[PDB]
Formats: sequence, C-alpha cells, structure tokens
Amino acid sequence: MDENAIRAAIFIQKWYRRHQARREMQRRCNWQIFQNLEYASEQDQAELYKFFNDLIKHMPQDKDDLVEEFGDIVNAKIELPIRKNHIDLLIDVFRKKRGNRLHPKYVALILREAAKSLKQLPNISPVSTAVSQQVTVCGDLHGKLDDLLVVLHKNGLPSSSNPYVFNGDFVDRGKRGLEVLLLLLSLYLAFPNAVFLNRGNHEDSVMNARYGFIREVESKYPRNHKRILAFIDEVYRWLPLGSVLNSRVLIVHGGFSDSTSLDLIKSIDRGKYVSILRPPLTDGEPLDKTEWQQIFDIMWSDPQATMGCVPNTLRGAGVWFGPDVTDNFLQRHRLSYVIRSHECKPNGHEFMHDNKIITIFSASNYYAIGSNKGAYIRLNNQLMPHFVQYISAASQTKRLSFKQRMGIVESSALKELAVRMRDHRDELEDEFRKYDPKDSGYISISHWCKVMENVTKLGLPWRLLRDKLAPGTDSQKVNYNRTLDLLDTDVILEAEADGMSVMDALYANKASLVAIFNIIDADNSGEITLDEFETAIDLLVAHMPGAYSKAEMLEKCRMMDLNGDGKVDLNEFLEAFRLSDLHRKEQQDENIRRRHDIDPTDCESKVIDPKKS
Amino acid sequence: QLTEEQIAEFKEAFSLFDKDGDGTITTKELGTVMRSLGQNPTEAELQDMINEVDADGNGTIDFPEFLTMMARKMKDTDSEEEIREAFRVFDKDGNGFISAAELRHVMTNLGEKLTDEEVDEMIREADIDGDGQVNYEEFVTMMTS
Ligand SMILES: [Fe+3]
Ligand SMILES: [Zn+2]
Repeated sequence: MDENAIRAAIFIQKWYRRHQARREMQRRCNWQIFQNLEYASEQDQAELYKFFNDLIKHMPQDKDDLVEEFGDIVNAKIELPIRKNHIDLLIDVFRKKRGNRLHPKYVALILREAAKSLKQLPNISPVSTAVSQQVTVCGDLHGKLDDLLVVLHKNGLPSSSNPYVFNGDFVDRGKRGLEVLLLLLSLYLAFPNAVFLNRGNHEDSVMNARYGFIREVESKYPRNHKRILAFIDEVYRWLPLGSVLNSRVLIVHGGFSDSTSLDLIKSIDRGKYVSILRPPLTDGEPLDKTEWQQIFDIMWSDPQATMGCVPNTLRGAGVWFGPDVTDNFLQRHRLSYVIRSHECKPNGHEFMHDNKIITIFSASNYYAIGSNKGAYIRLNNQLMPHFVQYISAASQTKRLSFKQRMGIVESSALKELAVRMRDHRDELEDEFRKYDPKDSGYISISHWCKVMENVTKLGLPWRLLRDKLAPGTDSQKVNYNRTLDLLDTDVILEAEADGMSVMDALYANKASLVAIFNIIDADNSGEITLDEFETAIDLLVAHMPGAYSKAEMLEKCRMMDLNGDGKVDLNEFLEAFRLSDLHRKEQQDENIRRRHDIDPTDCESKVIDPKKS
Repeated sequence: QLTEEQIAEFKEAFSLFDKDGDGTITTKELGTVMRSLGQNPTEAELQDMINEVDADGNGTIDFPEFLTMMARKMKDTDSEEEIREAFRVFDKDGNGFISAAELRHVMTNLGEKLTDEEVDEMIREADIDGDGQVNYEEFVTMMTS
C-alpha cells in the first residue's frame, strides 16, 4: 500500500460518484417529463366537467342476447355459485398471453351477478380487523394483471383471515384491463366477506373511451362489445365510494376537501352517478350542485405541501389540500390517518403532511419498462403500515446493460414528448419565425426556452433538454430547423396516428350528446330552438378549441330545418355531428399530408420497515 | 461572475431537487447537485464546504450561496485523460484484465470508502462476463462516452 494507490482510488471514486449523480439527474428529468405529460392530458380531459357545470347555469332550470363468437374460444366452464376452484381456472385461462378469450355467456353472467350483488352494499364499507388480525391494501392496478397475480402469489388468496381492499383504478391504462376487472369481480363473488372495492376516478364511461379500454373491448369482442360495455357501465354504478378501517382509518381513492363531510356522503343516492364527469340522470328532480361537488372532490383531489385549500389547476380538476385542512378534517371526523392511491410514486409509496397521508400505488412499470416499482401495504392489529415492493418481468429486464436500461426509458419519454408536441407544429413554427426578425435561422437560448414554454405550456426544464430535442447546438444559438425536423419524422406521425384525442363525442359517448341535448331542453316536450342551439355551440366552442367554428353546425341545421326548429330528430339529427366530425378529420388530414407468459416467479421483491422508509 | 446562460441553467437544475419549491433544498443532496454540473469533489471537500456555509446546523441552503459555492469551486477542473493512469497503476502486471475481487477490496477499504450499493452497481455493470474479471479500458471508454 502507498499514497499513489490512495490517490488513484479517490480519483476513480470521485469520477464514479459524479457519473452516478448525472444518472440520478437524468432519472429525475425523465420522471418530471412523464408526470407533466400525463397531467397535461388529464387536465384537458377534465374541462368537460366545467363545460357541463356552466352550461347548466346558463340554461333555464336475464334476457339472452349474446351470440356465438368468431375466432378461437376457450371452453372453460364457470358456474353461477363461485367457489375457490373457479378462481384457479380463471387465473390459468388468463395466464397465457394467447388463447385467453372466454365465452361471452360467462362474462355476461359474472358481470350481471356482480352488479346484482353490489347493490346491497352501503356507500362506505366498514372493515373490521378484530377477527382477521390482518388487512391488506393495494393501489391502482390499471390493467396490470401480472402485478395482481404477483400480489396474490406473494400474499395468498383472499379469505376470512386475509382480507383485501383494492383502491380503485382497475382498468383502462394497460393492455389487459378486462382480465383484471373480471378476476377482481370473481374474487369478490367467491369471497364476499373478505374483499372490498372502492370506486376510482378512472371508473368512468367518459374516461374509458379516451384511454383505450373501449377500443380493447371492441377488438376482443367485435360481435358483442355493446352489451358487455353496458354491463360494465352498470357495474360502475354501484361501487362503494370509500372504506373505513377499524372505525379509525379512512381509505379513499382521491382524497378529501375542507367541505367534505362523511355524514353527507353516506346519504348520497349512489345509483344516480353512473358517470362522474357528466351530470347524473335524475328523474326530473333538478340536480344539487353540492353532492356532485362532494363526489368530485372525493375522487379527484390531490395533496400539496403548502397551506390552504386552492383549486387543483395542475390536473384540471379537484382541489389541493394542505396540512391544515388535513388536520382539521381528521379532528372533525375523529380519524387517525387517510390512505390514498391517486398519484404514482417512484418507490410506489410516500408520506405527506407529517405521516398523516399515505400514498400507495400497486402498478409496476407504469410509464415504461423500469419507470417505477409497485407497492402494497400490510397492516397489523395496531395499524402499523408494513410496505412491500416488487417489479414484474425481471427476466427481460436483466438481459440489458445499465446504459441500455436508461436508454429505453429516455427514448420512451422523448417519443411521448415529441408525439404530444406534434399538435402545435404550425403555431410553434410561426412563433419561431417571429423571433427571428432577420431570418438568419438561429435564435438565442432564452428565446428558444420562452417560445417552447409559451407554446407547449408544460413547465418542463427546457434548458436541460436543449441537447436532446435539438442536438449539436452551441451555448448561445439554437437552430429551429433541426427541432422542426424532429416532429416531422414519419415514425412520429405513425405513432401519433394511434393516439386518441379529445372530442369525438359520438364515438366516445353518445350519452354525452344526449345529456347535453336533454339539459338544454327549456321545455319537457323535447323541442329546442336555434337560438338555444347557437348558445350551446357558442359555449362549447368557448371551451374546446376549434370545435365547430359556429359555421358547420349552423349550416347543418339550415340544411335540416325544413319545418323550423323543434324536436331532437333522433339519429338523422346527429348526422350533423357525424358529417362535421368527418369533414374536420378530412380537413386536418389533408393539411397534414399536403407537406411472454405471465410468471409470478419472474420478479424481485423487498420488504421495508414502516420507519425505515 | 456566472455566465448569462449559467445563472438560468443552474436555477433550472435547482428546481429538480426542491421538495417545496421555495428555492431551498436539504444539505444531504449537495453532493448530488454539485456533482451533476461537472464538478467532482470528495465528501471531505463537501464537509469543508458545508462547515464554512452552515453555522446553526439548519440543513437548508438557498440559491445565492449555492451560486457562490459553485463559482468558487469551478476555478479548478480535471480532464478525462487522468482517469486512465489511475486504473493503470492498479494493474500489477499490465494484463489489463483486473479481476473483481481486488477491485472491490481496494476502494471499499482504502481512500474514502463507498457504501455497498455503489460497488454493487459498479461491479454489476462492469463485470458483464462471468469470469470475475473486468476490462478497465472498455469500462472507461463506454462510461465516458
Ligand atoms: Fe390511477
Ligand atoms: Zn386514480
């Protein structure tokens, strides 16, 4: 040993620590990009609630139908009395990556029985751990069937000595959403005294049409998707809004607010709210704004570090609640702490507001392969939360180097960001042209960052992305030609083609159009007048950019109003919306073109002490 | 003192670690933020730097003192060429295929020892082959690029 060896060791150690810090910063930047991209779409989707809410203010106050299914069909048998052996068979059928399609009769039976059974449950389900001496809470699953199977394998099947509480968001984000819902309903039916379900913000017919669930159902069952969707929508109606644990701990999906009172939620007619983002279907009784706001606050709220209660403009819906309102709510309802599952976390769990708000998230690889680790909570008789972690698909993850493991996530984040940025190409180019008064082709770094922030409004750290969105740029000037070429790549267009967008209401929810055109009814005879029609389109275009421009819709009525204004003329009246959507799609398209098997053993796990985390 | 681009780049890189958004971060992450901007001080340098900047043991540092600290530290820098000789002096016979056992042994005990996680990751990435020996040249070339 000598001093030269010490010098070499400390030099190498410094270099390695510097590179580790650089990788950590890259990870944080990618996480920020993912979170901002998700929030930007949820916010835009949430403005339909505001549109409905202010349109309300302005206007005056056992049948057999299933048919044989084309393609390969699994001959699995499911009987009406669900037992334990059916669960194993169901898991075995759904385990395979191919040949996992059940007969529509059994799906209809399961959905109908689950809908019938869920009606008797109260709004808030009381859970007692005195007998079981143990209770388990899981977070969002979002179609991650392998994660649910891993949880079941590691913790055992639910039973009277091992209950479960699934905290919403069962579906509509992954590629295998239907299987998770069917398995959860089957487990609830087989064990009615040990499985509790909570409604989530994604348990909505409006949200499903925008995040690919309806597309998956239509693709899997082309000949029967309508009735399956109707049964699923019926099931969403009766899911409990929350759960109370040991009469001391409250479990809700989104959170709460300053005006939220459990003495009011327990008396809400849960059956009215088939959907959350659009008004409930009442029987002529004019609706109450408070109860709808109560449910929306429960489902969509988010926590914040700062004090006070302000409206959650980041996600476009719900309210931010700080430690003060949390403490006031806990003191008012005599509770200990509130468990939450809305927000994904890098480790799958976090603490907020002095260990009084516990966030959980049970979906591994939520954004891309390696984004985050799932988690679930084990509570003992004293309610001390033991946290567990797991990552699925470890075998495919271990076949890459660390650099490649970072590169896949980086490429996914960049692809998603460029796909989202593709929409504003024309305005972005115009803004870049304006900031170059001498058409030299190069603009300053500050101007580039300002233009990007003004156009995209995502709030990302653009200066760190300068060398990736616009590679090969100096420290003072950036050419916009390379940036514009990035969004103009063919593969980006192909990827953006599959991505659904806002509007498309008729394909998404015809019930939304029915709700609008029943709300604008000044009289109950079902007849409307064009001035009200003009006001409705004015308010619609006031919120949704480039909706109809008040021209196509008005011209369509002028083509149809042979006998003047009157009744909503059924399907042929909606042909106006049909042709408007077709014309808009063709107009934008012309302008664009004119230029392995599931394996629970394939995972890694870790158990964390409640205070070590 | 700092360049016109630096005074904004540092602020943008500062917000990625602030939990409350108030411009103040915990002192335990100083060795990460300062390292991420091209600097390579040891934990002894970190202790010396925190002693001169913290007096009441609050554990909070805001933007101006970080800017002054980085301006003071930036005056000295090293290139990537000096990394090669550090690995060269660790090869006792010039084979270039130093095995993992002594590589783990040296820097977990000599100099300023790292924790178990750092070496776990390091000789997990470096020791691709199962022979237990690591080629330093390819390691440095692939990590530096
Ligand atoms: Fe979710
Ligand atoms: Zn959610």
